[PDB]
Amino acid sequence: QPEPDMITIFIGTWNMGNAPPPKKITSWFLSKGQGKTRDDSADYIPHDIYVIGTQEDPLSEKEWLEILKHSLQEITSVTFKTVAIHTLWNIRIVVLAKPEHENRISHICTDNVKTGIANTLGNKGAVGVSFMFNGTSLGFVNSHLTSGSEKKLRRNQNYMNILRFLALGDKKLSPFNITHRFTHLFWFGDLNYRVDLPTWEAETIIQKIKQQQYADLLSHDQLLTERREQKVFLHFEEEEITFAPTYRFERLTRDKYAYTKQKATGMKYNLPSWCDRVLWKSYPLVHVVCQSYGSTSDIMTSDHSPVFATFEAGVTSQFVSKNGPGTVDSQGQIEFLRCYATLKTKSQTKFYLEFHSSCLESFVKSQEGENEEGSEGELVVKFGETLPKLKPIISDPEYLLDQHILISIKSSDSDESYGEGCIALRLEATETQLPIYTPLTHHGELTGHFQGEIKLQTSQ
Ligand SMILES: O=C(Nc1cccc(Cl)c1)C(F)(F)F
Repeated sequence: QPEPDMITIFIGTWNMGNAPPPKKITSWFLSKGQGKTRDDSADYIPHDIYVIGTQEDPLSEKEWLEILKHSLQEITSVTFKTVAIHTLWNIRIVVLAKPEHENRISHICTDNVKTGIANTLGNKGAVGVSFMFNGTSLGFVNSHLTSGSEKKLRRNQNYMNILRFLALGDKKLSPFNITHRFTHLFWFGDLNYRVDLPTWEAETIIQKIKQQQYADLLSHDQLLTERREQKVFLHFEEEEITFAPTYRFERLTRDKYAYTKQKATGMKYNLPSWCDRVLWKSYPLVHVVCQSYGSTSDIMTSDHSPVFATFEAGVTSQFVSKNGPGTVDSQGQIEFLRCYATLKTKSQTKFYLEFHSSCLESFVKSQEGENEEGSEGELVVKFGETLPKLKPIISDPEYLLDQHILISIKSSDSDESYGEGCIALRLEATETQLPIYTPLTHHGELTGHFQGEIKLQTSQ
C-alpha cells in the first residue's frame, strides 16, 4: 500500500449567522455553485482531508460533527475519522480525514486566540489545528475578524495578533510563528474585509453583481488592496474570485442583498462584500494547486453563503535510512557561501543565525556576522564563508531535495529574532554553488532579506 506524494484538501468557511443549517449542505463539500467549481465527474471521489471553519455557529460540537460526517458519508460512502475539533465562542474548526490516513496523521495541535481588549474582546478571534501527515506539516486557521467597513486596520491588527499568538506546530521552532511552521498553511474564515465604495452606490453594486461583473468591485475589495500595499497577509496566495459577494443576504433566498443600516447592524451599512475567504502559504517549491474556489447558491439559512476551496498539496513520506533518523549521514552536507542579511532595523547589536529543519538532529547556531552600512541607509550583516556546515540525518537526494531550511537572524544582545525566512533544498543541481534568497519577516511584516549561495551534497 504505497504512501501518497499528493493529497487533496477541502477547506470550507461559513458564517452561519447563529441559525441551524438546512437539512442538505452537500453542495458545499462538492464545490458546486458559483466561482471555480468542481467537475461533476469527481463527485464520488473523497478529498483526503476536509477542514470546516464556521463562525456564528449555534450548534454544539456533537450536533455539527453528526451533520458533517453524515453529509460526507452520503456523498462518498466513506465514514470519515475526526482528527480534531476546537471551538472558541461561536468560532469552530473541524478536521476530518479518510480512515486510510489514520496512521499517517500525528502531532495534532489545537489552539485559539481572542482578539481585541475590553470592549473589543469577547467574540472575535481564531481557532486552529495543525498535524503531521507523514513527512509534511499542515496548519489550518479559521478566523472571525472585526466587522465593519471602516475597521480594515483593526482586521489587520487582528491578523497580526493571531499569527503571533496562535501556538500550533513544532514548539522547538521557537523563533518562528505559524507563517513559517508548516509545509502548507491554510488561513480562512469570515475575514470581514469589505468592498470600499460609497454607500450611495449600493444599488449600482447590486446591478454589477446581477451582471456577474466583479472587476470594478474587486478593485475596491479591502483584502486585495491591503494585501497589495503589504498591510496584511504578506506572502499568502488567494485564488482569483469569480463568485458573487457572499455577504450580506436576506435569509431563505439568495435573490436579495440586505445592505441598508438597521438597529440590528448598529446603524451600519453592509454593502455586498467578499467577507468569506480562503488563503494559503506553502514553503517554496512545494506543489500546491487550487482546484476550486467558490460559493454555494442553495444554502440560505445564513446572511452569508458558504465558501469552498480545494487544493492538491504535495506530501512526503516518513523516510528511514540505515543512518538517520537517529544519527547523521556523512554523505550529506549543506554549505552556505557568500551569505548576507539586509535588515531594515535601525539598531546596532551583532547578529547570528539559527538554521532549523527536520533534516537536522537539532537547530544550528552560527557565529556572529560582520555588520556593514548599505549604500541606501541599510544594515548589511555579512556571514562570508563562515556559516557552519549543516549535517543532515539522511543523504538520499529523494529525501533531501524535498526539505527546507528555516533561518532566523537573532540579536546577540537580546536573542530575539529580527527576521525569519525559509530556503528550499529543491535545487537545480547538487555539488554546485547556486543562488538562494528569502525575504525575512518578523510578526509577519517585512524586516529584511537573506541571500547568498548554497552547495548541497547528497549521496548521488
Ligand atoms: O484524536 C482524535 N482523532 C485522531 C487522531 C489521530 C488520527 C486521526 Cl485520523 C484522528 C480525536 F480528537 F478525535 F479523538
